[PDB]
Amino acid sequence: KVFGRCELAAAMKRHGLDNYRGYSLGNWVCAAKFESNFNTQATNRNTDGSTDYGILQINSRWWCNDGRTPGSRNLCNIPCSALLSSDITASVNCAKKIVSDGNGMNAWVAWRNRCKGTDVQAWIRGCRL
Ligand SMILES: [Cl-]
Ligand code: NA
Repeated sequence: KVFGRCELAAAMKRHGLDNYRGYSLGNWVCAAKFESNFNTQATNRNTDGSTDYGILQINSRWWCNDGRTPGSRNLCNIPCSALLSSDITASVNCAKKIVSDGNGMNAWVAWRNRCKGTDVQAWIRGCRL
């Protein structure tokens, strides 16, 4: 599923992400834009052989099992394929565990490089929430 901008904001708000650990809704939408282009089915392979999955590009070396990343952990306790569904529930819950582990949204390289310190509120302008 390829979300619209305001559609994804409303879905994110409903699942508890607005202001979660101090990050306003605009930050999560901006990170989803540059991680996956709003596409739940996006996958990308890293140099160490681990893979990134879904709307927020979650990594198989720490967070999910895909059966092909040796020695990795399954900290969110799911198969990585569940992160690709059109229902964003599993991606949201795992993301909540990630942003809580000490380093906040800095865990997402594209947030750090393209969203941090910008006007992230613009990402929800015009939306009915
Ligand atoms: Cl923080
Ligand atoms: Na894993």
